[PDB]
Amino acid sequence: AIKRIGNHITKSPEDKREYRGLELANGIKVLLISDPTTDKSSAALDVHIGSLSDPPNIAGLSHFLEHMLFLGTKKYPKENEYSQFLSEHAGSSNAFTSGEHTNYYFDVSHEHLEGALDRFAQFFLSPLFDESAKDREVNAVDSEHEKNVMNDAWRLFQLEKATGNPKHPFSKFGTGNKYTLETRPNQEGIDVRQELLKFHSAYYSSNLMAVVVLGRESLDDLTNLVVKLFSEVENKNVPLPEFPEHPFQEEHLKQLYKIVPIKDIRNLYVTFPIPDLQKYYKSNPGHYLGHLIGHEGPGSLLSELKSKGWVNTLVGGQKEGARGFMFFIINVDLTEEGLLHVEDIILHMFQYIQKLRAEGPQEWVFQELKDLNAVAFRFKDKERPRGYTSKIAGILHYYPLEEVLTAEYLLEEFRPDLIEMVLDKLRPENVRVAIVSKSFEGKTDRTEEWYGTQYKQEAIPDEVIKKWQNADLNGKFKLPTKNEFIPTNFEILPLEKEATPYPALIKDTAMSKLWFKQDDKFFLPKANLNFEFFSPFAYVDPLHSNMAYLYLELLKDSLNEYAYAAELAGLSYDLQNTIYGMYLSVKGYNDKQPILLKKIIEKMATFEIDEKRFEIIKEAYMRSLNNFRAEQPHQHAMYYLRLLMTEVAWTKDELKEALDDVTLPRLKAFIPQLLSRLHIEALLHGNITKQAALGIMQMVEDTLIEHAHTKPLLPSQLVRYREVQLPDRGWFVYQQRNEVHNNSGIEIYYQTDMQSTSENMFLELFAQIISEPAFNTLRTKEQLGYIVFSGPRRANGIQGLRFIIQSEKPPHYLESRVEAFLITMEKSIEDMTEEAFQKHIQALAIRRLDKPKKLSAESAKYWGEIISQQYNFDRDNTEVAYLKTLTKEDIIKFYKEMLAVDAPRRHKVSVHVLAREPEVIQNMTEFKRGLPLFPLVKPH
Amino acid sequence: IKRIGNHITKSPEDKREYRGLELANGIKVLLISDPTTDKSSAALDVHIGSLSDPPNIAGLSHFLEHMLFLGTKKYPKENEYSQFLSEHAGSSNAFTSGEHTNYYFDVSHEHLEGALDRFAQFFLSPLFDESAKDREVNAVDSEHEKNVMNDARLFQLEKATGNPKHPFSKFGTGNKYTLETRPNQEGIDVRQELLKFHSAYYSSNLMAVVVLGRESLDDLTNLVVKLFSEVENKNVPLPEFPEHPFQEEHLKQLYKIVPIKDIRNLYVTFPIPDLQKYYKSNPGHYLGHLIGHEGPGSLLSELKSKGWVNTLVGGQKEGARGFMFFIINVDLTEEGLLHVEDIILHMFQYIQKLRAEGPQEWVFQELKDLNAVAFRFKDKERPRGYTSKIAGILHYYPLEEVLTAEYLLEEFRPDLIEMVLDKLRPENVRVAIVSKSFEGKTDRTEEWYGTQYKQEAIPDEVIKKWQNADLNGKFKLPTKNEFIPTNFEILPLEKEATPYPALIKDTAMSKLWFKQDDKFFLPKANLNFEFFSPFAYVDPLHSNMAYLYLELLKDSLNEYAYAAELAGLSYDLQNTIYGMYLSVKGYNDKQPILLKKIIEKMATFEIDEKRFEIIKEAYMRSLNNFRAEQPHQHAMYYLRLLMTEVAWTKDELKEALDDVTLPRLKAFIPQLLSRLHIEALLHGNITKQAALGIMQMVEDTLIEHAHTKPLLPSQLVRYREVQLPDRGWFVYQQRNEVHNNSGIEIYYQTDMQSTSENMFLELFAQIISEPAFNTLRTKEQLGYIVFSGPRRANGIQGLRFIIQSEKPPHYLESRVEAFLITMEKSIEDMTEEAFQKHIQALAIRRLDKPKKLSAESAKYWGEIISQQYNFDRDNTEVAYLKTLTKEDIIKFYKEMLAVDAPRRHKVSVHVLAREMSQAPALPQPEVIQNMTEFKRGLPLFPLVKPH
Amino acid sequence: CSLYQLEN
Repeated sequence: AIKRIGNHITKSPEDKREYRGLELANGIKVLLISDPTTDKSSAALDVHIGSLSDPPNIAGLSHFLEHMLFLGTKKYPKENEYSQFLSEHAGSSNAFTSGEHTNYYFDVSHEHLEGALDRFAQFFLSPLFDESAKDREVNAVDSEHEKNVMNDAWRLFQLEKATGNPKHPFSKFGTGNKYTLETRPNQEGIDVRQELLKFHSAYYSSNLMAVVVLGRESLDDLTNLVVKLFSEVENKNVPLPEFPEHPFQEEHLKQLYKIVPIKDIRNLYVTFPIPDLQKYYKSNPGHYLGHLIGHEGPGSLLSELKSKGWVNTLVGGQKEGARGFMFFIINVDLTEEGLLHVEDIILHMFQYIQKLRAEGPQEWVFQELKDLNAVAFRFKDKERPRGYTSKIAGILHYYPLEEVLTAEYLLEEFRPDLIEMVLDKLRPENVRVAIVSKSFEGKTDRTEEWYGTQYKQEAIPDEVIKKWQNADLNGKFKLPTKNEFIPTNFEILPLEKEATPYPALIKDTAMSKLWFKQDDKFFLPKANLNFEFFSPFAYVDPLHSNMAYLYLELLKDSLNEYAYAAELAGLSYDLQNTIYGMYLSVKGYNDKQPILLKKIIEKMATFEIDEKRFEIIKEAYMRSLNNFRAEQPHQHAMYYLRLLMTEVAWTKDELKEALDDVTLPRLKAFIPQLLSRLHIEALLHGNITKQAALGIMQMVEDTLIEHAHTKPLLPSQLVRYREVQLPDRGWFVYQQRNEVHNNSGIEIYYQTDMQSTSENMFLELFAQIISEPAFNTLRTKEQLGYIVFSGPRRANGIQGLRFIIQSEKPPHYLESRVEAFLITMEKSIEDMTEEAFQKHIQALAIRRLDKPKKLSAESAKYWGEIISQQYNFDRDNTEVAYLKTLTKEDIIKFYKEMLAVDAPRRHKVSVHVLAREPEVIQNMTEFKRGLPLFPLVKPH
Repeated sequence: IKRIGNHITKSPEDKREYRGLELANGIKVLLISDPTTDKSSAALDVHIGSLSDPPNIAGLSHFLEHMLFLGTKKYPKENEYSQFLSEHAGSSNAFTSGEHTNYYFDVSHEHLEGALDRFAQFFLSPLFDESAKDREVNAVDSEHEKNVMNDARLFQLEKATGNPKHPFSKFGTGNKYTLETRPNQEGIDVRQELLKFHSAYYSSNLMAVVVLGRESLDDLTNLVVKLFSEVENKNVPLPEFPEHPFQEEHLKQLYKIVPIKDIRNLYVTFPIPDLQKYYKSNPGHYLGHLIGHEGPGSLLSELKSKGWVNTLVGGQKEGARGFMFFIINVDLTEEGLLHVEDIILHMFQYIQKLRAEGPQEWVFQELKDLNAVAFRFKDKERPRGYTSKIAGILHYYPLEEVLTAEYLLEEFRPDLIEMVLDKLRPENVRVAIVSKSFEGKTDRTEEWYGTQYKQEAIPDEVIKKWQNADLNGKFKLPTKNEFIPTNFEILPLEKEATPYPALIKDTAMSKLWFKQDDKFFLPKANLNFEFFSPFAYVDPLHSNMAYLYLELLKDSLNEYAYAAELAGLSYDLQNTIYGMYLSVKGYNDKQPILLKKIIEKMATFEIDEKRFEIIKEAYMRSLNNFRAEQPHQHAMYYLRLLMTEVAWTKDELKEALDDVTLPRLKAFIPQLLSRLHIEALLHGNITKQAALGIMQMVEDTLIEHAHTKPLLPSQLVRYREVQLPDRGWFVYQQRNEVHNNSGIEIYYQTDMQSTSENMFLELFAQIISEPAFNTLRTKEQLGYIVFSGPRRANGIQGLRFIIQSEKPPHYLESRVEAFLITMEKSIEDMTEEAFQKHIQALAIRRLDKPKKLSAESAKYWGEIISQQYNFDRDNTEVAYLKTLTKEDIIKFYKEMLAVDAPRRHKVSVHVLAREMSQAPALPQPEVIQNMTEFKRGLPLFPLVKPH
Repeated sequence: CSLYQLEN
């Protein structure tokens, strides 16, 4: 029914997207987005029913339903017809499942709203639930549970849900395995379909829908476009499922747990159950406590925990759960010595809370956080079209139509009584402790039911409790000093005579190279800066690479205490490494980036080492290295492929062996050797000037020469690694046996050619014509696995075609069925009409062409082109202009020459990963021994 | 048939039976038999030098040997000597001394008659012509024209400032001006002068002959008595002159010479009377052993310790028959040129300290024992070069000691020691200073070569400072030698023995290749090493500290090991691209001591700061004077830089010497010797357990002192070679700064190392070996430097052309292409028998056993450092070579080397000068204006898989 | 030392 209620919505004036809120007479919250400048339109629907409303006998039903709701409407009973309609018009759908939400969303090429909405609305009218959907999505759910076996997040989450009250619906199982889906029901004879129609009819249709449409038509077109296709939803008046009591009811408080992880990690988990403050959004005391606890600055809690060498990092704050209850968590990392002094750590945490109980509440902190979130609300960015609607429809349930945009970005009043109440909730009577650690072997008997981790009740004795409460005093802990990092200048600078739309080379020397682009389109008070420091000594030996890693790691560990207050002000950065050199990014407001970047350069020039920090980081990276035995075998396959198809490649085994050699005098010798002689390269993009861009780059290289006597490189030693040439005929393979995961990955690589302008579009168009039907036949029809991917590969200036599949199969069987899919696509080309071809090539066209949505997005694409030394800044338009002058015959010729089984140019090579239970490639060095090397693509 | 020897002195290690004789015309003839030889040879020595030229026309003897190779009357063909000698795996060559002229060749298995009669007509009757005299003086002009910038100018400046009425002050080469331009300026004929010169001097008794025959010592004596009997004695007495050219007006004088390359040297010249008559006591070798001797407390080591002198060679320098020199030649440091009077003061300090004690019996006994042991185990000789040597000293000695020259000594008479030791007095000195610091100070200049110098005759201040009061410094006589050998036992052949070196140790630190010597049975065994390090050639700075460290190790170890190099244990330690290098050879007894001391001096190595600061400058002035060097040598270096994965220029390394300091170098040796890998062969007379003991002591010493770890097998890598496009014409020119000639090297690249494709390029490079020399140099007269053959770097083989000339280089590249076309036209016309003759010449040239032990150790090691490990590639390759057709070579030619070829790879380097018969159409060249960019857009070849 | 045909 057509009922409408809305008015003006407060939007920060930077935004130009026109909005409208209303509510349909069948109880549906509706927001309307009209932006006639968006390339791709989108829509999203949120159902406020989660896996908390599951039947008590069958677990994870709503996950399997949101899988089953995809296929089949009465208007379009064909299988892939939605997926094919989004493969034609560039669309992509994806929904999730949570404790209280299921949230469908999708996008579309330009205008296909009527069409996709006709394939999206009647999910709610008529679901089909046929033989094949059922029997295929149960394997898709089982593979989703199979990849979340070793995923520790889900595992610790289930152990937190299940070790409370075993009757409370918080202790229910969200996803559902193959046993609950098709093993227990068919042996008890219960019809799944009829229970699914019960669940769908009673729960979905009732209320609480959150339709929203990112459209580009008008304020009315999309209006009577969505009101037409949402009247078949009929109210049922299902009450809102809420929980009036916490899961932990004094039975499970003051308790410890000892958790055995797969990965060698050690963590400490403090939990406080707290009542609902979601209604108290005016002051938001939970984020105020998260601000004052999790600050990392002078005299901070983590500062002393670092000074005692127990704790790497921490996080705390409000963790909302169900509608009724909420949690308040503090999650801290452990070092080796930290595991010994757990109670000491917790005593210091209590000391800190008591320091907050001593000096009481604060007012100027609330004004400072209010002004900082006020500034962060003023300047935002245009969110990408898909997922913006899902985000606004997810929070549409909890807020009035005026608060749906001023979501958390505004604070009305100050509530010191609430801060006292939640301070009264943070006491040691209330604490719940859990500890994760590998050293808990043979000691934890009580096993979790679904995943299979092991734990212990092991109540904390009373002497440890009583020592916490009455003995409370203060040491070196003090409240945070004013950051003085708040931005004060927001002026926009007008574009000068240099009116280029692409970054121009404003400075070239033998020392540096500087590219520059003022912001035309976004007009924001922001700037982004990217820096590469090239030097030969980075990737020479496994030992030098370890030394560079540890160098940047301890540099970050040094700078974090200074940097965190500026990062809270809206200026983020990252230091990481390359195989070639060092990578520096500075993004944020333009007001203080020169002072931050200045001290970063002055800091990493003149650099010192602390002893126990170096030991902790060393042990930590040795652990991070030998962890890599325990990850997903598709990543193992991609890792061995990126080993074989580059020039030089150091394995993680060599990196594990070389780490022992690193010491302190040796690293302190390595640092000035690296920094002695190097090359710079920089992208400057934002609201800036040319003269100030020159001055910042000058400042940087002048500080580098002033400190460590930086000298430029010779222009013959700037060498980039090449790629091996596969033989014209012959397929290569070898094997690697995984230890942990009982899954076999496989990646099936095909070398075409260097990137010429023709070969990019040959490969992109053939990749897209095999993209959606590979998803159709392999995962859907053949039910190989869940991680099945196909498409291009962009590396070392060489094109490629790949098939990444992880499943539990014999790998050669899977290779054989990939070749069967290639034959299927070869004949599926020639039976293609003109219409499929033309809609498909238009899909490719609109897929590639799109304007940016943030300076970081466009800056990331320009940097991604400058790091490859290609520089073709407008390749999009030229390559697209070439792209429409292609014929079906041209694609067939390309397939026969390089991808056909009988091909005079088939350059194919795969990597097999086995589970714990052509020619071979014995030594990778011998394989690379007799293979030629490709040239490097010439700049512009 | 005048005189026959019964048996003469030969070393008991040899097996070659000998015979000496003398002919009817008074020719000294020596006969050598060898049952197991493979290349026979002969030689001749007319006792006429370039010191018998007429005064008007200069350099007739050299022009005469240079004109004699072309043309006789019994063979009117221009090249029949050279053509027949090159059809049979031979090569001919000749030169003129100041006193005599050597003519010598070598030839194949049994072709003695067909090449000896060609070498005989040489003197029986020669015929010249207009053509040859017209196009030969251009090659003699190139001969002088390569030496107008050659600092070896100092020789003629020693010849010049003497007695200008003396026959010693004569010019040997001719520069197209004294040879051609002066005699037709005044109408003097040349051919009559040549026939008068030859018929007066050369045809007489004077020449002596030797022939290295296979058959017998009676099969060939009646052969050489009927074959050189025509040359008739003209009764010419030997030219000699008792008057030494240095008259007292030009004694006690100190010149100042300006060089072209930046060097600093000090020559101290003494005249002495003739001591060639005393070849039994040899006083000059005694004083050479006692003056020019490095080691503890000797003349060199003190001047080292005061920072004045790098090195100094003493000894006695020969001259003409009547007179003889005595030289102490020194090089100088930066501040060595300030203290020259103090240097020569120390030289007379050491002279008088050796005059206070005079003769020594035990030094003579030591030297005589050392020469007797060095004579008794004389290694095998190559039959070409050897007969020229033993024909070159045959004029002086009787028949019994023809061989035992400067090896055996009969008596120690101290009276001649005192005679030669009195003639060394500072009234007999002639100092000569070479320095580039004399740019504006020289008055006089040379006409012949064009060098500038002075006359600073030394006033008597410094004479009566030299001989006034000479007690001693801290000098002493050298002590007892401990590296003299005593164990001369040939270890018995092992029951398990291999014809080719076998891998015996294979660890992640080292590997070995071992063979007990089976053929030679000499108590001496060479051994060599190849250490690898990825930090040795990373950047110019790390490629530059390596030479400085390595050099200072050799500097600080010469003081120790000069007695080993004097006793018969020689080492060599230099750097390479990949890592450093070591090779220790000599007698079998004292290898361990020496190698051990080299290792413990290598790892536990300190730096003397002033020595480092001297060697740094002595290398900085050795990099930047590469610009004063040949144009065509620049061209070969330029090709290597553009044809390798990575290489650094000579302008980079001299730029990165402005950063090397003492602490930087001092921390570099623990970085280089931290992780490394060893590869080695051991060869000669050693057991297998002692081989494993040698590598055990080596890697255990590096373990103990350097904390050496093994390298990962993925960072044992080599460099690759750039792949030229299927159709290519690459070229880039550079300009030689100081030489007035131009030069060029052009490169035709075929392919990788195969066993069926090396015989294509080798046979095509043997089919053009003689024609390329004849057309380019003998006929078109394109210069003196003509070479064309296979070039093999990084495995990938290519055929190249090296030629440097006065002409502009693109003229040369066009006439090379014309030679290619004319060559294939001559290939398609040739008959079967000549093609099988070329195949047999290559099957004899390549299937040839090595005589010396180092000549097969350099056959094994040179392929073990290339990672192919194919030891039997001398048999199977030539067993494939026998089955080839003319059509197969034409196939090789068409798609690879031709101008219309589809698979054609060609890159060119032009080095041009200071101020710069139907050639085919040539594709427009692509210019390389940047070396790094050219290498980037091109692929790299795969490496050769081992055998 | 005046050789003919040079060397190498």
